This record gives sequence, C-alpha cells and structure tokens, in this order.
Amino acid sequence: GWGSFFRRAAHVGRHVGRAALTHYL
Repeated sequence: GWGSFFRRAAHVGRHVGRAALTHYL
C-alpha cells in the first residue's frame, strides 16, 4: 500500500535475509 509496513518490523526474518553464505552448512 503506502509502503507495505509490516515485515519491516524485523526485515522478513533476518538471518537468511542479511547473509548466510558464510556458514559452511
């Protein structure tokens, strides 16, 4: 709508959001 103010309260779900390629897992 005006900016989809929702997930911004946690940026999707962090972790995978920011990065994860570092984890050899």
